[PDB]
Amino acid sequence: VERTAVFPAGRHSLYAEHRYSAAIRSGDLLFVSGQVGSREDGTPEPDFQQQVRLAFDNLHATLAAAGCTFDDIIDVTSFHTDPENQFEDIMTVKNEIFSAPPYPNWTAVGVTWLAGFDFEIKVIARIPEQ
Amino acid sequence: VERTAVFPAGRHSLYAEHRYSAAIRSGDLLFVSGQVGSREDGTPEPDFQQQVRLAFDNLHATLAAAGCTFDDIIDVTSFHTDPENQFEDIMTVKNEIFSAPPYPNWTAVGVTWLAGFDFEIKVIARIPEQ
Amino acid sequence: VERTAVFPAGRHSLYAEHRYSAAIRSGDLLFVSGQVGSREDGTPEPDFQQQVRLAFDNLHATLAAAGCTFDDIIDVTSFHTDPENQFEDIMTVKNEIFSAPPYPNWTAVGVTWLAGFDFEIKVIARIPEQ
Ligand SMILES: [Hg+2]
Ligand SMILES: [Hg+2]
Ligand SMILES: [Hg+2]
Repeated sequence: VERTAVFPAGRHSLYAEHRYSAAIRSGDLLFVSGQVGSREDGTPEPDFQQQVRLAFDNLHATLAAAGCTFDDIIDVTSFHTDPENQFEDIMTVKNEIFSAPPYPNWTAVGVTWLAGFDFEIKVIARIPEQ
Repeated sequence: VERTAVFPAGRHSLYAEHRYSAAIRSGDLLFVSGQVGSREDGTPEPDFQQQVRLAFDNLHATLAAAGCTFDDIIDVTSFHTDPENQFEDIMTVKNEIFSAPPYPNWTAVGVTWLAGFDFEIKVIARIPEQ
Repeated sequence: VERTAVFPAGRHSLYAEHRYSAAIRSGDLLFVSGQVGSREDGTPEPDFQQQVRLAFDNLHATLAAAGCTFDDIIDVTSFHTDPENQFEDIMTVKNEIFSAPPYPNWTAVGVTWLAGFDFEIKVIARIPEQ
């Protein structure tokens, strides 16, 4: 009755292949699936920093589909396959995207697997119901 | 003033043993504790695919206690102790439960421990306040 | 338009150093960044049980900044670097803080990294908009 799926514009088949929605808009909240730096075919961008950038691009595209932007993000959780050797690269990209306060909150955790990817960002955004 | 606990019908003592609620209903949202394929005594179902199925059964039972069903799930996060050798089994079960779109969103992550279990699913569901 | 950051009273520079907010108040919900047992300089409390206690103290301080307390927590997720040898210590502290029902829900997961810490707690609290 409210379960409305949101998908990035264009063609991205991982959502079709694995059968899950890119995001779910429910009332005044948008719950986004973890985003990864994947190409149109579902494979990861080889270079790490590039994968992180692409992940953010895919995130933005998914947010756009709901009329959202990074400014509407109210909760952030990131997963890392090897956070130790990846944080400098991640911060470079994060400080480029989140340039000025109020900064988003954040929970970064080290995981053992991300379906072939090395970075993933799970986000929740507010969607005012007007 | 709003912190109302929700428990699956019947007797399941892991919540009593570890002292935590199966789910929390707050306003128009239901935050469910991660569900696992555990028997009444708190031990895991030995066979993997069976554990995943039981986990979903336990999830459904917890949702039912709040008047919810899988259709009310607005966010899904799953943890895996060895995602590589478990995804085919997991998809078999997921495609049986989530048979048709709109599919739920999803974030699957590889973890190192799940208190003896090999699969866990953390969910958030919408509970319209009428 | 709603993205309002919340910070624990006093001086804690990890939020400044890593550029992220301690919590985000959005409508009737407060999304708190994972809390860890860190000193004012950002380093962890050496003793485990002490780190867990400090983590809870830092959590309470962040909640206070929004006018919240542990009673307003509606969702709990904890990460552990070595859950096997840490659960007895964690429960000692949890049973001291969450002494009586309704207990909070809970999702505990084993992770590989937490930026030098061994325990982290990500929480969501309800903030009635009156
Ligand atoms: Hg929005
Ligand atoms: Hg419901
Ligand atoms: Hg509050």
